[PDB]
Amino acid sequence: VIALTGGELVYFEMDPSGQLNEYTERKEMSADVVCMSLANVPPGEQRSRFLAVGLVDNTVRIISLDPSDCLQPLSMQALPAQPESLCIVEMGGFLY
Amino acid sequence: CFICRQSFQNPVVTKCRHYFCESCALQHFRTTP
Repeated sequence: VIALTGGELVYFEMDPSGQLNEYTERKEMSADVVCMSLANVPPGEQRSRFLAVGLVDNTVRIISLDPSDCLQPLSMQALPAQPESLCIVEMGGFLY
Repeated sequence: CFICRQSFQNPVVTKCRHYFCESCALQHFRTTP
């Protein structure tokens, strides 16, 4: 998932036997972006991740981009000033 | 709602049953965390 000036935008995936493609479903999100981050699971013949975006306003946002319920925000936020960074990780033997 | 006493403009929740309107509770967090 990459952005441009704007926001919630293009995925630009690939083909599992071939080359790249895209989704033309965009939200375009009045701008508000400082950071985005995600993480991917060791299984997954599907999308199989979660989106977290950080906004210029005092807000972050997590969006599940599974094809059912795509570009639809899932749960909300609170932060005091500005994030400038995000990360998703799993560390045990809950996605932190 | 019952902070702004409006209609339920995204009546959305916190940890502990507190359903507030969305941008109004964002402004509430701007008031007190």
